[PDB]
Amino acid sequence: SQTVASHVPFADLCSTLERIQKSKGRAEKIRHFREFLDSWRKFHDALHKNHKDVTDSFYPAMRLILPQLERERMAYGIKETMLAKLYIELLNLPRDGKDALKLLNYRGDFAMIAYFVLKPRCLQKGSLTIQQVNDLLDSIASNNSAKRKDLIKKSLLQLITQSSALEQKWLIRMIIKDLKLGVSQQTIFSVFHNDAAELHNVTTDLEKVCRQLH
Repeated sequence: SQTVASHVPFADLCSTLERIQKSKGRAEKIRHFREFLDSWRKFHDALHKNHKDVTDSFYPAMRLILPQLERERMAYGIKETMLAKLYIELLNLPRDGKDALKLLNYRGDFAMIAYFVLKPRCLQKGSLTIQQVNDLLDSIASNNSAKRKDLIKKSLLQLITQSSALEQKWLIRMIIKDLKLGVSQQTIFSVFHNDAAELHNVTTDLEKVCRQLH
């Protein structure tokens, strides 16, 4: 009950973001984003067929696809260096080791390095819905607005331990706020809008046509 975001897995979104960035060309990129759009609406329909009158707000997902436009949540307070010490301990790898130093370096991006050491170690499924990921990102920003780095770590741990490595790859970019999709926000907005207006736009309905065009 309650929302679409509460029923769609975080994994679905990450699955899509992967297929987007991995593809060459604006065409295949749009196809994949549109797939997610279509999926979202399919969930909505299934909920209403099951008598749960949810809203189909895409915002829970849009806010993660375009994390650098996030303005409801405040700053995460998660410096990219804080992340390294957490992963070192989470699987208890030795400091100044092969994988330990790679994450302790700086600049593809940090997320691609974390994924490189997470893929063979798993602790995966994952489990989180999008709403729950959002709920945890909310708590991180709140813990940071209140100057509680300890609570940031705990909240952060909760996402990690419950996320697959692919899932973790994308969280990190959502936190750092650079997705690197290879498709602009302008087109994302267009596809999103065009998707809606192709559906919810009066074309041949005479009663609605006559009233509106006056």
